[PDB]
Order: sequence, then C-alpha cells, then structure tokens
Amino acid sequence: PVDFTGYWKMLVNENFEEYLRALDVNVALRKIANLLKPDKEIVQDGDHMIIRTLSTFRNYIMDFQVGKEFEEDLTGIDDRKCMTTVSWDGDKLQCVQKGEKEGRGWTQWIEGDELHLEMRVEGVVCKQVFKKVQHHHHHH
Ligand SMILES: CC1=C(/C=C/C(C)=C/C=C/C(C)=C/CN)C(C)(C)CCC1
Repeated sequence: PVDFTGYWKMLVNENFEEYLRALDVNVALRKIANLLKPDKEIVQDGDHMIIRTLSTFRNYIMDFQVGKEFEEDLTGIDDRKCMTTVSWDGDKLQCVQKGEKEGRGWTQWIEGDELHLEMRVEGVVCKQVFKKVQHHHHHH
C-alpha cells in the first residue's frame, strides 16, 4: 500500500514563481523562495498525516487527518486561511483548499523513489519532484 513516510529531497521545482504570484506572495518573499530547495519530512500514521516542508529560510507544516475538513493556516506562504480537505484517491492523495483563490489544491503521489507533487491555484500549475533520501538532519 502507498505510504509517504520518509525524508524527501527536492529534485525539480517547475513553475513555482507563477504559482506564488497567483497566491499574491509578495515580491521580496518570491525572490527568497525561488532560491530555496525544500525537503519534505512525512510521517503517515494511519490516516494521521504530518507533512513538514522544510527549508533553510522557513518551514510550512501540515498536520491533519485524511478525510476531515480542517482550518489550514497558511502563515508563511500567503498568510491566508483555507478550509481544506485531504482525501485518498486510489494511490494518490488529493487536497482541496477552499478560500479566496479559485481552484486551489494539490495532488501527491509516488513513482518509484520519487515523490510527485502537483500544486494548483487559479489555473496555474507548479510541479515538484523529490527523491527519497536516507541521510537525516535534525530539525524542530
Ligand atoms: C512561499 C514560501 C514557501 C512555500 C511553501 C509551499 C508552497 C509549501 C507547499 C506545501 C504543500 C502543498 C505540501 C504537501 N506536500 C516556503 C518553502 C515555506 C518558504 C517561505 C516562502
């Protein structure tokens, strides 16, 4: 069965600038963010999912139950609040983020040693791929 648990290092990050612009992330933060190559530390614990998006400058932490709508605090990205639901779709994890922006959400899946993440908002698509890695680093 699909299990996202692991430590994952960014390999590619496609169209991130336009995704951030569509979120109205401020220009100075977009400049910082485009230099970053975040890791993902994921623990899948039953249907309790923790996805830590870790970078040298700032983190974004998700901690939620699959299937259950929750208030998602996007402080550090666009500082918005969404009413967010993450659901299994076969071997894919689907996320809908209800809020100010239309069409906001993402899909996550695994191909071999790769974690694939398609992020969407306002018809814009950013695609990230990470490689599963084994050398760990301490974090908060
Ligand atoms: C814009 C910005 C950032 C953007 C983070 C983003 C979009 C995280 C998306 C997380 C998702 C869908 C995770 C599901 N694997 C960092 C990495 C927190 C650094 C500070 C500035």
